[PDB]
Amino acid sequence: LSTLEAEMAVEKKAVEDQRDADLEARAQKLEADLAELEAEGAKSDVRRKVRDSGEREMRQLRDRAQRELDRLDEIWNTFTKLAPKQLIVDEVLYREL
Repeated sequence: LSTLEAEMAVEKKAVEDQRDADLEARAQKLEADLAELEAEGAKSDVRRKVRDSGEREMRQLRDRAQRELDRLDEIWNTFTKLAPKQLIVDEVLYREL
């Protein structure tokens, strides 16, 4: 259980490090783009719709990262509490187990 939890935590961290690194890159991109939006006189609405579209693409990035964190926690929980007669219906979870 020790080495397994250790390897699981490191993996779950590698996923978090990625999410953070990726989300800062997309934000810096939006800053560089909103800079060009004010460089050339742009309608206040046009400037904000680019932010809305940018804010929404960020939520997608964090959500997709959250889904993998939950799937990983589902694997570890299922395995530690694992007991005979338990029923597994995922089959993609089962394959990973």
